[PDB]
Amino acid sequence: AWNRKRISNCVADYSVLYNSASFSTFKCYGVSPTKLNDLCFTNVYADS
Amino acid sequence: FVIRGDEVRQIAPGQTGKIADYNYKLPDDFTGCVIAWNSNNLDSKVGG
Repeated sequence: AWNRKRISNCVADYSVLYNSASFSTFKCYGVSPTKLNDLCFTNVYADS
Repeated sequence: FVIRGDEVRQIAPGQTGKIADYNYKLPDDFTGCVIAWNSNNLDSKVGG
C-alpha cells in the first residue's frame, strides 16, 4: 500500500537534507545528484 | 584517517558526499589502492 504524493510549485534544494540526514542507501538513475540544484523538473512524484 | 561506518561509499573517485567535497577528495582519474577496516576495539572508548 505504498503511499504516493504529487509536488509542484516549490523550490527543491537538496543540501538542506544534509543538516541531519542519515541515508545509508542512496541511488540515482538518469541524473547526477550534483546537478540537482541546477535543473527544473516538470513532474515530481514521491512514493514512500 | 578515520571515517564513520556509513561513509564507506564516500571515499571513492568521482561520486559526491560531504567527506569528498569538504574533507578528503580524489581526482577523477585516480590511480592507487584504498583499504578500510573497522577499529572499534582500537579507537572507541567508554563514554565515547
